[PDB]
Amino acid sequence: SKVRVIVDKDPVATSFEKWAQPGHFSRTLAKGPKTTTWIWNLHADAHDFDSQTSSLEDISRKIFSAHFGQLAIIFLWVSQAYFHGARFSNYSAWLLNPTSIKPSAQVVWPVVGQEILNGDVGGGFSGVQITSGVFQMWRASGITNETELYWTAMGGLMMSALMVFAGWFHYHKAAPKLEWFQNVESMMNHHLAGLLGLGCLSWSGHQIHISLPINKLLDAGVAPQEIPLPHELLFNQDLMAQLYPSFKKGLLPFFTLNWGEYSDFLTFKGGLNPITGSLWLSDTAHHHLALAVLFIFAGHMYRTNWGIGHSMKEILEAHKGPLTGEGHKGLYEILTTSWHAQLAINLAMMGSLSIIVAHHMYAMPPYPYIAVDYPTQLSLFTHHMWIGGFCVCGAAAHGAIFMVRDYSPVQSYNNLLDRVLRHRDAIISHLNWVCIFLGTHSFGLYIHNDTMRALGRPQDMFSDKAIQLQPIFAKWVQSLHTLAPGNTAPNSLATASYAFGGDVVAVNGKIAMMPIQLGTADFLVHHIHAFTIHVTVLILLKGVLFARSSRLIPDKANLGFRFPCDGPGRGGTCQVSAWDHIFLGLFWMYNCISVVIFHFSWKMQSDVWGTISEKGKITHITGGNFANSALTINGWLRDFLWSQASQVIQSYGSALSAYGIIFLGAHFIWAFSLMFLFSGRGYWQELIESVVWAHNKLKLAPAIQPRALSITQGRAVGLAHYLLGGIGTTWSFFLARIISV
Amino acid sequence: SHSVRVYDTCIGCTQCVRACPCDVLEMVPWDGCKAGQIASAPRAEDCIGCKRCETACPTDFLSVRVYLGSETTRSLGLTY
Amino acid sequence: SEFVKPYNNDPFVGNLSTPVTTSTATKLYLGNLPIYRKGLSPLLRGLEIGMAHGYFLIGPFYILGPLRNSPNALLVGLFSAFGLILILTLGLTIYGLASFQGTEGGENLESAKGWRNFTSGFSIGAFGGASVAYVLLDNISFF
Amino acid sequence: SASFLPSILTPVVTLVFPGLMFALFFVLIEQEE
Amino acid sequence: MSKDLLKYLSTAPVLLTAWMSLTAGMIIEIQRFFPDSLSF
Amino acid sequence: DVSGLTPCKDSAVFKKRLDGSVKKLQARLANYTEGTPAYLALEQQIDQTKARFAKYGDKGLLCGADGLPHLIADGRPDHAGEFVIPAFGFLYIAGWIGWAGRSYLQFSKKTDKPNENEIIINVPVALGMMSGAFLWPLAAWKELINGQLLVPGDEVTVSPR
Amino acid sequence: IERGSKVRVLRPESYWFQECGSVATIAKGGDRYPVVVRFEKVNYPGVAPNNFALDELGEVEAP
Amino acid sequence: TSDVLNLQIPTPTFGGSTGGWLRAAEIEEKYAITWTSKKEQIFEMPTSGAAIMQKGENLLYLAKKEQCLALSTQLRTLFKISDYKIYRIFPNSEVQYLHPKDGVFPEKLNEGRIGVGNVGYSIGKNPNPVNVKFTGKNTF
Ligand code: CLA
Ligand code: CLA
Ligand code: CLA
Ligand code: CLA
Ligand code: CLA
Ligand code: CLA
Ligand SMILES: CC1=C(/C=C/C(C)=C/C=C/C(C)=C/C=C/C=C(C)/C=C/C=C(C)/C=C/C2=C(C)CCCC2(C)C)C(C)(C)CCC1
Ligand SMILES: CC1=C(/C=C/C(C)=C/C=C/C(C)=C\C=C\C=C(C)\C=C\C=C(C)\C=C\C2=C(C)CCCC2(C)C)C(C)(C)CCC1
Ligand SMILES: CC1=C(C/C=C(\C)CCC[C@H](C)CCC[C@H](C)CCCC(C)C)C(=O)c2ccccc2C1=O
Repeated sequence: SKVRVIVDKDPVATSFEKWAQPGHFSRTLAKGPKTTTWIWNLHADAHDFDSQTSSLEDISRKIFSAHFGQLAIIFLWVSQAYFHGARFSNYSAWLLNPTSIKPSAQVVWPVVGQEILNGDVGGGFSGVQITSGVFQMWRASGITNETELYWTAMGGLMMSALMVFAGWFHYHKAAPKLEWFQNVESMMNHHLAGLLGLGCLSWSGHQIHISLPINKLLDAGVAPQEIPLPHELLFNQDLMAQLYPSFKKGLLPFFTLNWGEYSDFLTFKGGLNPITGSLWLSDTAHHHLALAVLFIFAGHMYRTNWGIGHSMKEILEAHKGPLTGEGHKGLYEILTTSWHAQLAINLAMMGSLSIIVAHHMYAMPPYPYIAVDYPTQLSLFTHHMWIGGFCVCGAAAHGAIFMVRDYSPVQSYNNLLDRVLRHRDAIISHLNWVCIFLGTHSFGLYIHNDTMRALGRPQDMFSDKAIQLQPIFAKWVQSLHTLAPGNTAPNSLATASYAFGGDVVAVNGKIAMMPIQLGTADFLVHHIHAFTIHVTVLILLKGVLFARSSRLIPDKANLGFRFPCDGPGRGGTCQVSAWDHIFLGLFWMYNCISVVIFHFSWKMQSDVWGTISEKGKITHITGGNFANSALTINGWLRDFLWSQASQVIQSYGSALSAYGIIFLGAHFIWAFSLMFLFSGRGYWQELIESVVWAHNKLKLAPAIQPRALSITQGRAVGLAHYLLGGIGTTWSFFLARIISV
Repeated sequence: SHSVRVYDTCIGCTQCVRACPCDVLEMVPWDGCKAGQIASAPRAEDCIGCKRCETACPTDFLSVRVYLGSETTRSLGLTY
Repeated sequence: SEFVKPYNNDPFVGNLSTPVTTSTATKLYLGNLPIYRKGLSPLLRGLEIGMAHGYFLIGPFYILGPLRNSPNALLVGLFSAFGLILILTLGLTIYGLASFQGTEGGENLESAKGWRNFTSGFSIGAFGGASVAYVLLDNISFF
Repeated sequence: SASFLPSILTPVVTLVFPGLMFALFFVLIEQEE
Repeated sequence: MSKDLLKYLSTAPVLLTAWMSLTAGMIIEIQRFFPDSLSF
Repeated sequence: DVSGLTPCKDSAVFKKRLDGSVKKLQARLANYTEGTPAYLALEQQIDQTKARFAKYGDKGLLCGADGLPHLIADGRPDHAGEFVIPAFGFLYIAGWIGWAGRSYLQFSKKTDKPNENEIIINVPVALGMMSGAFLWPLAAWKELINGQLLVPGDEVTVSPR
Repeated sequence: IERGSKVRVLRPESYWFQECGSVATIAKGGDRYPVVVRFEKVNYPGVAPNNFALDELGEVEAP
Repeated sequence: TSDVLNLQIPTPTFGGSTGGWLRAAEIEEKYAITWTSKKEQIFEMPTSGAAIMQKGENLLYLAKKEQCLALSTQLRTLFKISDYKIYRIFPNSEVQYLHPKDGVFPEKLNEGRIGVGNVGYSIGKNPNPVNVKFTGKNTF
C-alpha cells in the first residue's frame, strides 16, 4: 500500500499569542515597525508562504487550511443568497408571474432618504432589482416554496461552520505530511470520479426526481401551492408514471440495458423549451448522466495501491520528438514539487472555463425565463468575462513566480522548459510582429472608415454597401450547425442553439433567442478581439519568459520576482521585473474584456433582444443599427456610449439613482488612479518631508516614521484603482441601461 | 561614460565593491578610518550607472556617488 | 534524433540551426535569389529585384484605389506605382548616401559604386515592371 | 489666374518640400567626422 | 478574553474599524432621530 | 432680503416643489394595497417630506428663484443657524480630536517602545487622554504660554537650503 | 564630548541635521570622523548610526 | 595574469541559444571568461538555458562584461569556483585582461593600488554650479 494516510498529530498549538504579534510569519517584519512601510509589507507578505518557511510540508498544510477557510467563505456566500430569497424577496410573486414581476431580494433601510431605492419591482414588493439570476436557478431546481430556501440557507451556514472546523483541525490537530499531498494520481482519480462524476450523478438524480416533475407541472399551468412536495414526488411511482409513463417499468430497464425505454425523461431533443425559452430539463438530466458516466470512467486511469492504472511520470517521459529534445521529462517533478506551477495551470484553465461559461450561457439559456430577463443575461456574461480575464492574468503571474523561484537548471536540462527558454527572442519577436500586423489592420480599417465617412465618401468604406469583408468561415460553420439535426445529429430534433440560425423563440412577446447574423462589422470586431488577446499574450508571455534573465539584465533572477528597477543605468531599467509585466498586462486584459462586453451588449441589443407583435414583426431595442454604425469609432462613440448613457445620467430621482451615483464615483476613482500611475515616489517623499517639518514643529512626529508608498506599491495602488473605477463605471452603465429598457 | 567619486566619509566596509556588477570599484589602502581602506573607481569607463553601490553604502548620505553623464556602448549595456 | 543544433557549430552565437534556418531547401532558395545569387553584378541584382517589385506595386493601386470604378483606373494605378517607385528610389539613394561614405567601390554591394549601380538597376527595373504589368493588365482578356 | 495657385503651391510645398527636407536632414544626421 | 486576545483587539485596524463603526452608528442614529437638518 | 432672496415660507416655487414631491410619492402609492408595510413606508415617506418642507419653511431659510434654500455664510446674527454655529461646533470637535491624538503621542513617545504603542494602542491611557481632551482650548493655551507646545525651530530637522 | 553624551548634529547633508543622538564610541586615532552617534530614528536606508566629526556635534547633555 | 588567452580551451556543452552575441561582437567588442572545474555539472547560462560545464578548463564567449560578471557571481555563490578570468577580445584578435586584475579580488585589499576618484572632503562641500558656469568643468 503505497498510497496511504500519514498525518502529524498536534503540530501547532492553538493560541491567541501570535495574533498580538503582527508580522510574526517573516523574519524581517517580526522585529517591529520603524517606518510606515512595515504595514504595507505586512499586508503584501501575508499569503507568501514560500518566503516564510523553507519546508514544503508546512507550506502545503497552510495551503490546505486556507482552502478550507475559503470554502467556508463561499458557503456563507451561498447561504446569503438563499436567506435573502427566503426572507427579503418576492420569489413567490415572481413564481406566480415570471414575466412581469422583476426579481428583487435586497431591501434598504430608510434613514437618510435612501428609501427611494426601494423601487416598484411588482408583486406588492419594494426593493432593489436583482440581476444575479438566482430566482431562475431556484425555479430550475423546483424550490417553489419559501421554506426550502430558508433551510438551504441554514444548511449552508452549517456547512460553513464545518469548513471552519476542518480548517482549524487540519492545521492544529491533524496536519497531513508531504507524502500525502504528493499522491497526485490518487488525488486525480478521487477528484475525477468522486467529485465530478458523483456530483453529476447526484445532481442528475435530483433533477430526474424533483425538477423534471415540478417544472413540468409549473409549465402545465399548475400554481406552485398546489404542486406536490418533492418528498411526495420522490417515493411515488404512480405520480411520476402519470407525468412520465416510464416509471412503471422501474429500474429494470436500466439493468437489462434497455435504456431506450427511458426516453420519456432522458431526451436529446435540443433547441429551447417554448414555454420558458430555456433548455429542456430532460436534456439537462441526460447531459448530467452522460457526464457522470464519462467522469467516473475517466477516474479509473491512474495507478494507486493496486497494480492497475497509469503513472503520470511514464506518460510524460514517453512523449518526446526530434525537434524537442528530451520532451516532457522533468515536468512531473516540477508539478509535484511546486505549488506556483499548479496555480499557473489551474488559473489559466479556470479563466478559460469562465469565459467558456460566458459564451455558452447566453446562446443556450439553461434556466427557465432567464432568456427574457435581459439584465440577468448581460450581468452574467460580463461577470464571467471579467472573472476569466483576472484568472488568466493570474496564471501568467504565477508562471513568472515559478520561473523566478522554483526553477532549477539541473532538473530541467534540455526538456521543453529549457528549449522554450533557449529561443525566447524568436517567440517574442514573432508575437510582436503578429500584434503589430493585427493592430494596424483591425484598427486602421476603423480609422479608414472614419476618414471615408468624414470626407463624404461612404462608397470607399469597408462596409456591406462598399468593399466587403464577409466572415465566410463563420457563416459556413453556422450553416453547418443549422443543418446538423438529421444529417450529422440524426437523433436530434432541433439545433444546439438558435444563434447558428433557425427559428425565433419568443416568450410572451419578448425574444428569447433568435439567429445572430454576422457581417463586416462582426469580422472587424472579432479581429479587434484577436488583436487585444494577442497583445495581452505578448506582455504576459514576455514577462514569464524574461523573468530570470534578459539581454538588458543578465541576473534578473537574483533581484526577485517583484522589484522596482535596477537603477537609471543602461539608459534606464524601469519596470524590468515580471511583476511589472503582469501589471502592464492587466491593463490590456481590461481593454480586451471591455471591448468584448461592449460588442456583446451592442450586438445583443441591436440584433437579438426586442419584442414580437402580430404577423411576426420584430422590433429590437436599438433598431438594428449595429450593422452600419459599428464600422467607425465615431459610430461606436455616438450610438453606443452617448446613446446608451441616457439611462444612467437621467436615473436621478428614481429607483436607479444609485447607478448614477456609482457612475460618478467610479469616474472619480478611475481618475484618482492616474495620480499614482503617472507620478513617482521621490516627489511624494519630499512633500511628506515638508509636512513632517510642521508636525515636528508642533511636537506631532509619529515614532513610526511616515514614508511614501514604495514604487511597486504605488504601481499596484494605481492599477487597482484603475481597474475598480473602470469596472464600476461599466457595471453601473450596463445595469442602469439594461434595467430601464 | 559616467563619473564615480568616493568621498572621505568612507569607512571601508567593502559593500560597494561587492555590489558592483561591472568591476568598477576596488579597495585601496588608506589611513582615515579604522578599517584602513577607502573605495576607489579606477575603471569608470565600465560604469553602467545602475547605482547598486549607492544602495549598499551604510554611511549617512552615501560616500560613493555616481553621476550620470555621457552614454557609450558600455554604459548603455548594449549587447548589439 | 535532434534537428535543432547550434548554428554553424558555435553554441554561443545568437542563432539556431533549425530546419528553417539551415535546410538545404532554404539555402537553395536564399542562395539563388538576385540579392544572393553568385556571379551577379549589383546592377543586375537591382534590375531583377526591381521588375518583380514594380509588377507587385502596380498590383494594389489599380484594384483598390480611389478611382477603381473609373475608366481611368489602370492609368491612375500606373501613375501611383510610378510615384511609389520614385519614393523608394529616393529612399535607396539617401540610404546609400548615409551608409556608404569614403568607400573604395567595386562589385561589392556594400560600397558607393555598388549601391549606386544597385539603385539604378532597381529604378529602371521597377519602372519597366510597372509598365509591363500595365500592358498585361490592359489586355487581360487575351488569357 | 489665381485659381491655379492652390493646386500648384499646396502639393509642391506640402509634399515635395518636407520630403526633400527629411532626406536632407537624415543625410546631415548620419554624416560623420 | 485573555491577556493576549485583548492585545490583539488593541491593534490599529481592529480599533479603527470598531471606532469608525461606532461613529457611523452614532451619526446614523442621529439622522434617524433628527433628520433633514440644514440649519442649527 | 439679502441678495434678492425671499423667505422659503413666502415662496411659491418652494410650495410647488412640495406639491411635486408629495405627488410623486402619491402616484407611487396607488399600486399598493392598504395595511401592507410598503403602503405604510410610502405614507411615512410622504409625512417625512411634509415635515421636512414645513421645517425648512419655519427655520427662516431664504430660497432663491429656483425654490431651493440658500445658505448665507456672511456672519449675520439672524443667519447664525447657518455656517457660524456649526463652525464653532466643528472647531471644538476637531480640536478635541487633535488634542487627544497629540496627548497620546506624547505618552507613547515617553515610553520604552514608542513604535509598539502606535500599532497596538494602550487603550486605558488612550481613553484617558481621549476623555481629558474636552478642555483642549485651555490646555493648549497653557502649553503655549509655558513654551511646551512649540519646538524652538533650531531643533527640528530641515533640508539643506 | 564623551561616550554616552547627548549631542545635536550640525552636518547639513545628514538625515539627522539639528537632531539629537547619543555618542557611542570616540575613536582615538587618525580617523577623520571618529565619533559614533546612534539615533532613535532610522533614515531612508534604515541605518540608525553614523560617524561624525568633533566639529559637527553641538552637545546637549553630559553623561 | 597577462594579455594571453588560449583559444583552444574546451567550451561547455551547450545546445545553442537565442541569447548569444550578435553581429557587434565580431565588429566592435567581445568578452570571454575562463575558469577551472573539478567535476562535470550543470550551470545556468546568463543568456538563458542550461549548459554542462566540463571537468577541467572551460571557455565561454559573452557579449558584455555584465554577463561575464554575473556568470562569475554564479560560479562563486553556488559551487565554489574562485579562479575565473574575464578577458576582452577585440576584432583584431587583441585580448585584454580585466577581472582579477592585480591577481586578487577587488574586495580584498592589495598593496600597490592607487586610489582613483577619491575626494578629500564630504559630499556636502561640493561647489555650487554657478561657480562652474561657462567653464565646461563640473562640481564633482
Ligand atoms: C471522493 C473523494 C474526494 C472528494 C469528494 C474531494 C473533494 C474536494 N477536495 Mg479532495 N482529496 C481526496 C479526495 C476527495 N476530495 C483525496 C483522496 C486526496 C488526497 C490525495 C485529496 C486531497 C485534496 C487537497 C490537497 C485539496 C482537496 C480539495 C478538495 C475540494 C476542492 C474544492 C471544490 O471543488 O469545492 C467543491 C465543494 C464541495 C463539493 C462542497 C462539499 C465539501 C465536502 C467536504 C465534499 C465531500 C462531502 C461528502 C463526502 C459527500 C456526502 C454525500 C451525502 C450528502 C450523501 C473538494 C471539496 C482542496 C480544497 O478545497 O481543500 C479544502 C485541496 O486543497 N483535496
Ligand atoms: C487562485 C487565486 C490566487 C491565489 C491563491 C494567489 C496567491 C498568491 N498571489 Mg496572486 N494573483 C491572482 C490569483 C491568486 N493569487 C490573480 C488572479 C492575479 C492577477 C490580478 C494575481 C496577481 C499576483 C501578483 C501580481 C502577485 C501575486 C502574489 C501572490 C502571493 C502572495 C499574495 C499575498 O500575500 O497577497 C495578500 C493579499 C492582499 C494584499 C489582498 C489584496 C486586496 C486587493 C488588491 C483589493 C481587492 C479589492 C476588492 C476586490 C474590491 C474592493 C471594493 C472597494 C469599494 C472597497 C500568493 C501566493 C504576489 C507574490 O509575491 O507572489 C509570490 C505578487 O506579487 N499574485
Ligand atoms: C489609444 C492609445 C493607445 C494606442 C494607439 C496604443 C498603441 C500600441 N500599443 Mg499601447 N498602451 C496604451 C495605449 C495605447 N497603445 C496604454 C494606455 C498603455 C499602458 C498600460 C499601453 C501599454 C502597451 C504595452 C505594454 C504594449 C503596447 C503595445 C502597443 C502597440 C501594439 C502594436 C500595434 O498594433 O501597433 C500598430 C499601431 C496601432 C495599433 C495604432 C495606430 C494605428 C493606425 C491608425 C494605423 C497605422 C498608421 C500608420 C502606422 C501611420 C500612418 C500615418 C502616418 C504616416 C502619419 C501599439 C503601438 C505593444 C507593443 O508595442 O508591442 C507590439 C506592447 O507590448 N502598449
Ligand atoms: C492598415 C489599415 C488600412 C488598410 C488596409 C487600408 C486600405 C486602403 N486604403 Mg486606407 N487609411 C488607413 C488605414 C488603412 N487603409 C488609415 C489609418 C487612414 C487615415 C490616415 C487611411 C486613409 C486613406 C485614404 C485617404 C485613402 C485610403 C485608401 C485605401 C485603399 C487603397 C490604398 C492603396 O492601394 O494603398 C496602396 C497599397 C499597397 C501598396 C499594398 C501594400 C500591402 C501589400 C498587399 C502587403 C503584402 C505583404 C505580403 C503578403 C507579404 C508576404 C510576402 C511573401 C509571399 C513572400 C485601400 C482599400 C484610398 C481609397 O479611396 O480607398 C478606396 C484613399 O484615397 N486610405
Ligand atoms: C505663416 C503664415 C502662413 C501660413 C500658416 C499659410 C498657410 C497656407 N498657405 Mg499661405 N501665404 C502666406 C503666409 C502663410 N500661409 C503669405 C505671407 C503669403 C504671401 C506670399 C502666402 C501666399 C499663399 C498662396 C499664394 C497660397 C498659400 C496657400 C496656403 C495653404 C497651403 C500651404 C501652402 O502651399 O503654402 C504655400 C505658401 C507659400 C509658398 C508662401 C510662403 C508662406 C510664408 C511666407 C512662410 C511662413 C513660414 C512660417 C513662419 C513657418 C516657419 C517654419 C516652417 C519652415 C516650418 C495654407 C493654408 C495656398 C492656398 O491657398 O491653398 C488653399 C496658395 O495657393 N499661401
Ligand atoms: C491626531 C493626530 C494629528 C494631528 C493633531 C494633526 C495635525 C495637523 N496636520 Mg495631520 N495627519 C495625521 C494626524 C494628525 N495631524 C495623520 C494620521 C495623517 C495621515 C493621513 C496626517 C496627514 C496630514 C497632511 C497630509 C497634512 C497634515 C496637516 C496638519 C496640520 C494642519 C491641520 C490639518 O490639515 O489637518 C488635516 C488632517 C488630516 C487630513 C489627517 C486626519 C487623519 C485623522 C482623522 C487624524 C488622526 C487621529 C488619530 C488616529 C487619533 C488617535 C489617537 C488616540 C489613540 C488617542 C496640523 C498640524 C497639514 C499641514 O502640514 O499643515 C500645516 C497637511 O498638509 N496632516
Ligand atoms: C443546495 C445546497 C446544499 C444541499 C446539498 C444537497 C442536498 C446535497 C445532496 C447530495 C446527495 C443526496 C448526494 C447523493 C449521492 C448519491 C450517490 C452518489 C449514489 C451513488 C450510487 C451508486 C454509485 C450506486 C452504485 C451501484 C451500482 C449502480 C451497481 C453496483 C451496486 C451499487 C448499488 C453500489 C447545502 C445545504 C449543503 C449547502 C447550500 C447548497
Ligand atoms: C469672521 C468670519 C469669517 C472669517 C474667518 C477668518 C478670516 C478666519 C481667519 C482665521 C485665521 C487667519 C487663522 C490663523 C491661524 C494661525 C495659526 C498659527 C493657527 C494655528 C493653530 C494651531 C497651531 C492648532 C494647534 C492644535 C490645537 C491647539 C488643537 C488641535 C491640535 C493642534 C496641535 C493641531 C467668514 C467670512 C469665513 C465667515 C463668517 C465668520
Ligand atoms: C499620492 C501618492 C503617494 C502618497 C500616498 C500615501 C502616503 C498613502 C497614504 C495612505 C493613507 C494614510 C491610507 C488612508 C487614506 C485616508 C487616511 C483615508 C481616506 C478614506 C476615504 C475613503 C475617505 C505615494 O507614496 C506614491 C508612491 C509611488 C507612486 C505614486 C504615489 C502617489 O501618487
